[PDB]
Amino acid sequence: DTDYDVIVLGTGITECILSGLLSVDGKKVLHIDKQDHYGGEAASVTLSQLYEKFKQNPISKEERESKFGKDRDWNVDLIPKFLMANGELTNILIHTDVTRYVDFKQVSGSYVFKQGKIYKVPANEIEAISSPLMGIFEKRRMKKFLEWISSYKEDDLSTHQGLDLDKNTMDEVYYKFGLGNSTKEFIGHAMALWTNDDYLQQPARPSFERILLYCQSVARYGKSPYLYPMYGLGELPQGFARLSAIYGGTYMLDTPIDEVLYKKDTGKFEGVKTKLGTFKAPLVIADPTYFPEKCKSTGQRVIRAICILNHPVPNTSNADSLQIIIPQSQLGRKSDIYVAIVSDAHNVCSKGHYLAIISTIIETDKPHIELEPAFKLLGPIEEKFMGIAELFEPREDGSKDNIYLSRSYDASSHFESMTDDVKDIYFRVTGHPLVLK
Repeated sequence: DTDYDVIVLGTGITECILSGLLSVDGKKVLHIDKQDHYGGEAASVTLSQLYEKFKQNPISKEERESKFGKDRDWNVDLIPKFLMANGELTNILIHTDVTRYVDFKQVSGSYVFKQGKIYKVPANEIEAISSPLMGIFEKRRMKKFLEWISSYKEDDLSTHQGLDLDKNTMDEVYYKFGLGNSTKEFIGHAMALWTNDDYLQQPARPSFERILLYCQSVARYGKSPYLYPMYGLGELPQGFARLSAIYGGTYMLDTPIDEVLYKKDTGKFEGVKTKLGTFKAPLVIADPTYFPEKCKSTGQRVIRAICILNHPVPNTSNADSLQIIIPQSQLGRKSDIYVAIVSDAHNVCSKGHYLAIISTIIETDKPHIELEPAFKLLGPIEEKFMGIAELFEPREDGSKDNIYLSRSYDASSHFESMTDDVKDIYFRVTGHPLVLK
C-alpha cells in the first residue's frame, strides 16, 4: 500500500496511543520510526545500553554481570511514569485493548516529603488517624475531610456540608475543615497532583474530583493509586505494534524520513519519502524530532537521575515500588521533585536491586545539586545515570498544515500531562473530543 488515512512518525508512547486509537477506529495507519528500536525519545534500555548512553567510560561486561547481573533482567525506562488506576488513561488503554499484551501491576506505595523525611500519603480515614504527617487534632480534621470526599453526592444536598464545588475555592474548602498549610500541601501536591498552589484560588470542583479519583484508585487494589507494567513501559509500543497488525497496520522501524512531501500551493502535508518508497496521507502525527522547525522550546529543561540501589529506600517498609512527591516549598523551589521507584517485582532489574528515578524542572545553573535532597532519601547509591532534556511544544495546532505534533515528556513521574496531550492531539486530528466507543 502507498496511500493511507494517517501517517505517524515516532514510537514514543504518545504516538503509539494515538495510532492505536485511530486503528481501532477503523482508520488505516502507516506508523514509521527512524530508530532501530521502539520508544522514541523515551526508549527502554538494557543496563549495558544504559552505560553507553550516560557514562564516558562504561565498565566491563564482567564487572557489570557480577555487580548487577545479566542484561535480560534489566528493562530500564528512560522516562518511567506511573498510571493512575482509575484515571482516564486506563480507560483509554483498555479501549485500544493494548492491555491484552501489557500487564499492569500495582505500585506498592505512595509517599510525600516533609521537612527532610518521607511519609505515606493517607488515602482513607484509618490511615489519616495513624499518620505522622499530622498532629492529633489535624489527624481528626483530615479524617472528616476524607469522610466528606467519600460521602459527597451532587444530588444529595446534606452531604455537601455547606460547601459548593463551583462557588467555593479549594482554600475555602480547606478553611471549612480547618486544615493547616502542610496538610493542604500534601493534599494538593500528592493527592490532587497539582504542580503548584494556583488551585487554592480556583473553584474546588476539579480539586475535589482529583482527590476522589486518588482515593478511589487506592481502594481498587489497596496499596497505592499507581500502576506500572510488568517489564516496564517498553511493553507498550511493542503491544501497540501487535495491535496495529490486527487492524491492517504497518509499524515500519529502522526507516528514516528522507523527505517530507507537501502540497503545492496550500503547504499542507502530503506524505514522506523513504528507502522503502513513497507513502501518502491527508495528515501526519509526529514527535518534535521529526519537525523541529515546527516546534518551539517551552524554556523548560528537565534533569533525570536514574539511580541503582542494592537495598530498598529507607522508611518505606521495604516497598518493592513507590512514588515520592517532594512538594516545591519544602526545598524553597519553583517546581516539585518526583521520584519513581521500581524493582524486580516489576521485572525491570535483577533480584536484590532497585531503580530510583529522580526528575524535576531545572531552576539553577547547577541541576545535579538541585537533586541532592532527593539523593539523601535513597541511602547508599551504587550508580547514577543522569541526563538533561529540553522540553518542546508545537508552534501551531496543526490545522493549517495537517501536521499534528506532540509535546516532549515532562518531569512528572505519573501519566496525567501525557494523557492531556493525547486527548488534545486527538481532538485536533479528528475535530472532536475523544469518546470511548
